[PDB]
Parts: sequence; C-alpha cells; structure tokens
Amino acid sequence: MRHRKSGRQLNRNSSHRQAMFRNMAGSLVRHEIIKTTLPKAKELRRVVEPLITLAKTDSVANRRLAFARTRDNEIVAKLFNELGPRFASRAGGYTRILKCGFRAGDNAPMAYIELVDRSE
Amino acid sequence: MIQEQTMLNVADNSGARRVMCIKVLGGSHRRYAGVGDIIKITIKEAIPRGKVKKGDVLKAVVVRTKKGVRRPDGSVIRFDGNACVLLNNNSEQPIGTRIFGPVTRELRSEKFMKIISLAPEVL
Amino acid sequence: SNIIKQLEQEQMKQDVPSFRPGDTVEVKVWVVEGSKKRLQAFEGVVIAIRNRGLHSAFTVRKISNGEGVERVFQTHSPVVDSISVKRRGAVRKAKLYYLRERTGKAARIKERLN
Amino acid sequence: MGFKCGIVGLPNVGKSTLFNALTKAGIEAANFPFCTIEPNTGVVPMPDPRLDQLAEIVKPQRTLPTTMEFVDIAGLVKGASKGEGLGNQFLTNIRETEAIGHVVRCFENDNIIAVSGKVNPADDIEVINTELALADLDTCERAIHRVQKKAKGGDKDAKAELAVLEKCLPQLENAGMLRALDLSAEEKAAIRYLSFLTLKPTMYIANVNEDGFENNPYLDQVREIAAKEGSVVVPVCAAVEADIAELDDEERDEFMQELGLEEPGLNRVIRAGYKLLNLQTYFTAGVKEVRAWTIPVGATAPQAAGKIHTDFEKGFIRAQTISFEDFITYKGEQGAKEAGKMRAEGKDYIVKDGDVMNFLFNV
RNA sequence: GGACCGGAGUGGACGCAUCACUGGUGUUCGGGUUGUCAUGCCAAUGGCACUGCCCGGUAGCUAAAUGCGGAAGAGAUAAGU
RNA sequence: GAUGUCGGCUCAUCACAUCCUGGGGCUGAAGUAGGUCCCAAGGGUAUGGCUGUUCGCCAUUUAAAGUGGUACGCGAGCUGG
RNA sequence: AAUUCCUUGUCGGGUAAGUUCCGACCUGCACGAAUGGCGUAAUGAUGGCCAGGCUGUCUCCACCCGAGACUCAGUGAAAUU
RNA sequence: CACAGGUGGUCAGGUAGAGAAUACCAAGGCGCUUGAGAGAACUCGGGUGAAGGAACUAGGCAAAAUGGUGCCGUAACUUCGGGAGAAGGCACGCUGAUAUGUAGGUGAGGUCCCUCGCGGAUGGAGCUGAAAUCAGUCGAAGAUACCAGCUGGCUGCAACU
Ligand SMILES: [Mg+2]
Ligand SMILES: [Mg+2]
Ligand SMILES: [Mg+2]
Ligand SMILES: [Mg+2]
Ligand SMILES: [Mg+2]
Ligand SMILES: [Mg+2]
Ligand SMILES: [Mg+2]
Ligand SMILES: [Mg+2]
Ligand SMILES: [Mg+2]
Ligand SMILES: [Mg+2]
Ligand SMILES: [Mg+2]
Ligand SMILES: [Mg+2]
Ligand SMILES: [Mg+2]
Ligand SMILES: [Mg+2]
Ligand SMILES: [Mg+2]
Ligand SMILES: [Mg+2]
Ligand SMILES: [Mg+2]
Ligand SMILES: [Mg+2]
Ligand SMILES: [Mg+2]
Ligand SMILES: [Mg+2]
Ligand SMILES: [Mg+2]
Ligand SMILES: [Mg+2]
Ligand SMILES: [Mg+2]
Ligand SMILES: [Mg+2]
Ligand SMILES: [Mg+2]
Repeated sequence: MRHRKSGRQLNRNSSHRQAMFRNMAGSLVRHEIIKTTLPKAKELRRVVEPLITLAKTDSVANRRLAFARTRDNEIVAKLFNELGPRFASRAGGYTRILKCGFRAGDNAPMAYIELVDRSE
Repeated sequence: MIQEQTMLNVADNSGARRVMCIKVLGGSHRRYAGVGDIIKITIKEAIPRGKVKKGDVLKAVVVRTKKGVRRPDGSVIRFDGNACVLLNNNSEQPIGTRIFGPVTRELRSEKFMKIISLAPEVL
Repeated sequence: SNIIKQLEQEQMKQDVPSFRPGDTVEVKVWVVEGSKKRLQAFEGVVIAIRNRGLHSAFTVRKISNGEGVERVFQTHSPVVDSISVKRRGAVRKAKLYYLRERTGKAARIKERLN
Repeated sequence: MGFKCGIVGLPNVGKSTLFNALTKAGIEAANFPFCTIEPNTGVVPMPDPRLDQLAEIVKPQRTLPTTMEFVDIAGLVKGASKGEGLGNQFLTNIRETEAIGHVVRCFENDNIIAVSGKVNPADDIEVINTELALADLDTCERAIHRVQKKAKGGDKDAKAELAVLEKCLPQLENAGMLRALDLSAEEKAAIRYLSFLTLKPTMYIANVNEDGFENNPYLDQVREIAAKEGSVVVPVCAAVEADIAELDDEERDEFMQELGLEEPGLNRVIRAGYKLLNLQTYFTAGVKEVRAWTIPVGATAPQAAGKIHTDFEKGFIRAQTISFEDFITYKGEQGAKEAGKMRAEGKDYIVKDGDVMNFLFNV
C-alpha cells in the first residue's frame, strides 16, 4: 500500500533521485524549458517551484538554502536575480507541463516543462 | 508483557532475586501476563539464606512491566524492568513480607490487598 | 477536520503551563480510591512531549523507590488535575530517551536559566 | 558498648515524658558500672521473664538483668538540614546511635496543640522524613563526590560503593526513606560506614489515649505507614506510662488489672527496641549470681566470651550450651546436664536466645 | 464439603474493523557526528562512506494499541421426557 | 521408458467410534465430584525439556489438550535432523 | 565408550522438565596394549554439551529501502506436447 | 556469448591509516548495449523494531553481537613455551597551557682545525615533531564513519603446522 504517500520512486534509490532532481532543476532554471518524461516533470514541479518560492526573497540565508538544494551558483544567481523577481507576484504555479508525446527509444511518455513566463 | 522464558526481577523480600516465567496462567494459548497476572515461575537466582530456593517452582504476580499499564484516560505507566511478587502455589498469597518499589492500581483487588498495603508507592 | 477541530477545541484544557523536555514537573493526578478522589503527585523529568492539540501527551520519568518509572500523561485528560514546573532543565534535544540509560549523577541535567 | 534506639519526633510529640517514664522505671548508675548515665543517656532494665524463671530454678544470692540504654534526642526545627546549629545538633545526636524510634501522637486532645493544626500522623511522618532525607542526601552527595574520584582510578570496591550510592541518591533526592529500598546485605555492608540516618531500623511509639487502644484512624495511618516501610509500632499512653513508673508493684498491678494491661508498656517498647537491633539474651545461672547478657543474633561464641572478659574471648576452648527451656524442664543446671543436654560448642558456634553456658578459657 | 436453575461481571483464544490513544516503522522531515572530497578560501554547505554512523520524528501502514463480534430469540427436531 | 521416503513446518479437509462445551437415561447418583451408556460433529481442542523422531517420559498449563481418513493429507509448498 | 544389543542401564550433576552432556558404577551383547592401551599442555572452518552477552531464530510479525514480479515500448527463448 | 569466472609481470599520487587494509579523492578511466512507468502479493538484497530474549531449530542455522590503542589486570592447567588478546577494568574528541611547538629527529649560517675535501668539531637559525599532564569545552554518543576478536565452562577424537 501507499495510502496518502507522495513522491515517486522513479525506480531509483533516494540519493539518485535527489541528485537527478537537483540536476533537472538546474537544467530547467538555466534553459527555462526542458523535455523530460511526464512523471519526471511532474516530480520536478515539486522541487523547482519551492526553489523559485525561496528565491522570491533575497537574503544570504536564502541563497545558502538555494545553493544547498541546487549546488550551482549560476542557478542560484539566476533564481534570485531573475526568477524570483519574475515571479514576485505569482502565487505558485511557476512551471507548466506540456505533454509532447512518446520518446522513440523506449516509448516513454514525454512532456515539456517550462517556466510560465518563458515567452517574455 | 511477560511470557515464557521472561526473566523477572523480584519485588519482595522472599529471597528470590531473578525468577523466570515458565507459564502464563489463566488460558489456553494465553501469550502474555501484564501486571496483576499470575504466572508460574522457576527461581533462577536466590539469596543463599531465603524463604525460597533456587530451582523452586511456584507462582508470582507481575507487578511491574516495561510495557506498563494503560489507564482509562489513555495514559500509560511504564516501569524499568519487569518485576513480580512471589506467591504460594496453593494459597496464592505473597511469600515475602516486604514489597520493594512501586506497584500499580491494577494490582488492587481482593486477592492482592497485601501487596497494595505493603508497597511503598501505589501508582 | 474543522468539525474535529471544533470537537477537540471545545474540550482542550486552558491552563496548561509552558514546559519543555528536561523540565522537572510535578503532575497532580486524580486517584479514585473506592469512592473518594485524592491527588497523587508524580514528580519527575519531562523526557518527551507530544504536541497534538487535544491528544497532546508528555512523558515524565522519575526513580520511584529504586526503579525508573515513566508516566505518559494525556495533557488534557481531566485526570491530570494540574501541572507545575519545579525546575527548568537545559537540554538541547526534544526527546530525552538517553536518560533511560543514565544513572544518578549523569542523569541530572543542567538547570536552564534562559 | 550496648544497643541504642534514640527517641525522636517533631516538637510536642510526647518524647520528654516518654524518656522520663523510662528513667523513672530504669536503674541508676549505682547498680551497673561502666555506665555513666547522662541526662540524655538513660539505661533501663531489659525485661526477660526467662531470667526470673532461671533465678527461681537456681536461686542465686544476687540477680543482674541486662540493661539497655536510650538516648533521648530532643530539638528539631524546620530547615534543620540547611546547616543550622540546632538541626546539626539533631544530626550529630542521631548519627551516633543505630536504632531510631519515632514518636507519633494518635489522639485528639483539645488541651494539646498539633504541629499543622489538623491531627494527622501522615503529615508528621512525611515532615520528619523529609528533614532526615535532606540531611541524608547531603551526606550521600558528599560521599558520592568523595568516591567517584577514586572509582575513576579503576578501584573495584569504589565502583561497588558507587553503584550503591547512585542507587541510593535518587531515593534521597525525592525525600524517600532509604530503608524502603531493596538493598542487599553486601550493599548494606558497603554503606554501613556512611552511617545513613534513613536505613537505621526505626520503630513507631504511638502515644494514644487510654480509651483508644483500638479503632484509631491516626493509629490506622501509622499502621499503614509502618507496613509501607516494614516498621513496627508500640501504641501506648505517656500518662499511663508515668502512672506505671510512679507506683509500687502492688499499685502497678492494680492499675494494670483495671486497664487490662498485663505488663508495663515500657516492657513492650524496650522489647521492640530489643528485636529491632537483632538482639537476643543468654544467661549465666549459678548459686552466686544469675546474670542476663545480650548478644546480637548471629553473634559468635568467641565474642560472647569476650563480652565479659577479653581473655575469655581470646583463650576460648569449649562452651557447654544448655537452653533456657532445657534448664526449665529438668530443674537446674545439674538436672538438664544429667540428661546430657549440654552441647559442646567451639569457636564456630552461634549463640541463640535462651542458652546458658559456662565458658572455658586458657590465656 | 456444597450445588441445580437463574442472573451480573470480567478474562483467554479467535475474528473483523480502525489508527483517537500507546507504540513500531517512518533511506521523502529536523538535528548531532567521524573520515574525506568539493564548492577559490573563511564561514557555510553539498557528495561519498550500509540512510556513513547515529538521535528524534510527520503522514501513511501498522500491533503489542482499542473498538466491536460469537448471541438472544424463533421454527423443526435428536437422545430423552 | 521413476508413483520421492520418516519426522518437523506451512496449509488444511472430512469421519465420528466425542476430548471439551450442549442434551439426556441409569447409577453401587445425598451435595460436590464421578462411573456408564444414549444423542450430538457447531465451535474449540497446549507450551516446553529430551530425543531426527512420530511415539514416549517428564515439567507446567487447559474447558479440552479426542480418535481416525485424506498417497501412514501436504517436498512442481518449505526443511532435510 | 566414535565400541553397550537390552538401553533413555543405575545413581549423581546441570534444567521446571535433560533419550544429548558431564561424573561415577561395571551386568565390557561385542575394550585392551605399536591393524597400539591409557593419559596428555597446545592446536583444530573437527564431534557433543552448558553458560554470559547478543539478537526478528522464535512468540509474531510490522514498517521501510532497493532489485525483480506488474503495466507500456523494443527484442526475443525453454523444457513439454 | 560483447559470459559476474580464470590469466604472470611492471608502475604504486593525496588525506586519514600500521598498512599494498579501509574511507574519500588525484592522474586516469568508466556509468557495466534494453529503456519507461507503477509502487500489489511473493521473491531476492538490505534497514529499523514495542515487550520478551533461543521460547526457534536437528543444531543459535542465520542474524545480532564483540571488535582499536594505551594502561591496569589476568584462572585451571602446562610439555614451563604456553594457556593469554584469557577473563575483567579504565582512558580516549576538541581547544588552551606546560611548550607563541615540548621530548625527539633533521641541522643552515657563523666560529676553530684541516693530511683543501663530497672533511672534522662547535653551534644550534630554519624545518619537523610525538607523547603526557593540567585546565577548559561540545555532544546522547570521541576507537564516533569505513575498518575492526564474541567470551567462558565441561568433554570425544586427532599431538601439532
Ligand atoms: Mg523498471
Ligand atoms: Mg455418536
Ligand atoms: Mg504422507
Ligand atoms: Mg515431509
Ligand atoms: Mg506434492
Ligand atoms: Mg542427513
Ligand atoms: Mg562416560
Ligand atoms: Mg537448552
Ligand atoms: Mg539424570
Ligand atoms: Mg580396538
Ligand atoms: Mg603385543
Ligand atoms: Mg597389536
Ligand atoms: Mg589445520
Ligand atoms: Mg510474468
Ligand atoms: Mg513487453
Ligand atoms: Mg555487454
Ligand atoms: Mg568476463
Ligand atoms: Mg582498497
Ligand atoms: Mg525487538
Ligand atoms: Mg527493546
Ligand atoms: Mg529448545
Ligand atoms: Mg520447539
Ligand atoms: Mg553463525
Ligand atoms: Mg561421548
Ligand atoms: Mg589433526
């Protein structure tokens, strides 16, 4: 049973999941749109969006938390100097999942996940 | 939650130091004895000059457990260590004359008035 | 939930003093001996607190007559008549289960003067 | 050297009158050497009717009963453990002896004023024991501090003492009375040298009215307490004891037969003190003198020989042991001897209650 | 010594449910800590070392936890009356 | 031209020649407790020490620790003493 | 007894209970002196037995983490008949 | 078989460490030629576990546990070596002081000699550097991870390796 449980295992042990979503969050931040698998994008919401929320307030401690979560200072810089201000008035929902079909090599269900304001 | 093979410290001055539960009395396939429950014991450790002797087989009433007792409000009273008071096989009455350490209210019944009266502290 | 919040709140005790783990507290509990209610004081160190509104509990550990005794009190139970902090202890830890292993001198804790 | 049970309590418990009824019935120093009776050291005769029986059977010229000393400890004040002079006098007074008798009032009197206003022995005992436990915890803290430095030097004896002391310390920090603990004989030995006031065997002298020897909720509370810590009780009346010690044999019997008492209550008090310290009595029976002597239960034959003369102890050869009842049945030392009811006991013997012997020594 | 019949309680074993309590778990939460590498360095953090080792612990799941059950009745009978 | 053995475990299922509980007749049945036989298969019907053991002896329970069939039930379920 | 059928020999120890174990006895079915007898410190992934500690070995299993099992896409068997 | 196996030699960085162990790293090299989901039973490989603690079982099988260094201490028995790491007990981190870095190791200048050299004395600058004691200090826990004896008693057999 998994009554009420949250978080997809995604067929990885925990530290692999954490590493992967750290990397994927960094990819999404720096490119603002990434193709990945739909389950992976749905879990990536739960990591990226809190990073953006955290970056809506620019303190040293918050940059330290962001750096702990992202381990990339370019990602932290873009989170606090661009993304935080770009989403200052948006109450959550900073990403958008766009299903984009099926990956050829394994028929995997694929989606684009982007920052909501990627147009501007 | 005393079962067979469970070693109990002794809470009276009968002369037993460590007893072992060899039967949980009062029921077929009965698994556990809590406080207020009679068990059959063998005395595994006794003081050299005591009213009981090593290897004696007799009864005891469990007075303290590490599970402890629940109370009607939902509270629990846990003890460190499991302890029992030795009892005569036939008369069911305590063998010592002193009770050492707290006992609980669950032990308060017609059968164990002596243990209640002798205890330093009834919880 | 809102319903259960209401039912639990209508019932939560209002006078519960502030206390932290490590505090020596004296809990007065009601004992119904036959017909008459007396108060029995249980004085010991708070080694654990559960904060759950109406289901809030706390564990008090003391050495009675040679044996460690822990009482998990249900904070809002009406059998707990009163709680009074006798000594504020200085522990930097929420659950003092390591005290179950401590004896005597190493079981006492720094008095908290903060 | 004897056996002592200091008489203690709160103010106004009836202890000075108890010691006064003791000394009025007791024997002055003119009848027993080695005993300089202090006004707080009152030696009294021990009642052994077996002594009267033997003195009837053998008819000695003189008669000497064993006599036991009481030390009346007076003066206690709240906060007696915080270093104050009268409390420290209380401490040094009680520490010297080994047996302790607490005095309880179990009577309601409009002309006698209580200690907290409501007459309740539970309050009395808890206040006195909180005092003694504060003093005792002071002592045990000092000892545990003095020891743990040594026990950190790897000493085994210091570690056993440390274990006993740390199992006794939370007892005293909670005002608990340390005789209620289940301390083993080895542990009792380990901490006998700290001379704790809270393990010394304590009796309960219950000054009660004449018409209340039974059905007394205060006496009932004392009974439940004396069970809860395994203590003994002697419910008595100070007024009745003063009447007992202040009359002749004829008038004492008259006052006993009017009140239904069969022996003075002081007999029962000193007998409680007798059995409190593991005491027992043997006798010397002869035409010249029959004397009672008292030894601890467990005592050796060599120490029994020593209790008269050191040379008796050191040069012992054999003791010829006959019981009091064996003296009784066969009408004298010769009569019980002719049945062979002497027994030859050596330096490994333990003397029991009632035995009469004639020691043999060579020094 | 000591009952039928009838009545009341309270258990054992078993079963069902549940998670309010008491707890287990809780590698998705917080903390402590050893070695080491790294983030320029300090500070702070992260990786790895079985979740590095541990201490606690939310939800969930759950038993040792705590609720409930076996029935009473009614037909038709057995042996029997 | 192969139907794997004892015992244990796991899971059973039926019979009734019934161990307990239920009903009854007789009694050398006062009561209590039995003996015996009849009815009755709904449910229930030990844990340990020794020993590979089933069995048995033993210890201590239990209302009771039933007796058989089921390839002396059950190794394409486990074990392998 | 690595030997003893009877046999779980008898007695004792140890256990509440010991067909094993240890000690003794000797009624050696069927020991016995280099196809050596008897001892023997040390030694042994050697046989047996007991105890402390330790524990999911068990009471009596619960939860969790991962690999599979399951679904989807690709590939693609086998014994047997 | 593009197979978890087998295959001799040479090289041997850092931090910690006794170490070629072990942990994490360097140079270097790889992520193992199906992926994607899900998060049933059951299986396999692990982690934790109330109370109990061998009751399991043929059998403690497995697991759990012990586990380092120093000091103290160490029984029967013995072939006098052993047994023995018997058993058992204590301490252990960090910081400061002793001592702006000690004991010790190394030893440059400079001074004197010289059978003028890759010399000998002297001298200690610099470098390196335990161990200990005292005091303080954090933590539940200081051999903190990895690593790393379970111990004792009786007995058969075989001396041993
Ligand atoms: Mg997969
Ligand atoms: Mg039939
Ligand atoms: Mg078969
Ligand atoms: Mg089979
Ligand atoms: Mg089959
Ligand atoms: Mg075999
Ligand atoms: Mg033999
Ligand atoms: Mg065994
Ligand atoms: Mg035998
Ligand atoms: Mg031969
Ligand atoms: Mg020959
Ligand atoms: Mg030959
Ligand atoms: Mg070999
Ligand atoms: Mg399949
Ligand atoms: Mg497929
Ligand atoms: Mg390949
Ligand atoms: Mg290969
Ligand atoms: Mg390596
Ligand atoms: Mg467990
Ligand atoms: Mg536990
Ligand atoms: Mg077994
Ligand atoms: Mg078994
Ligand atoms: Mg093993
Ligand atoms: Mg043999
Ligand atoms: Mg060999």
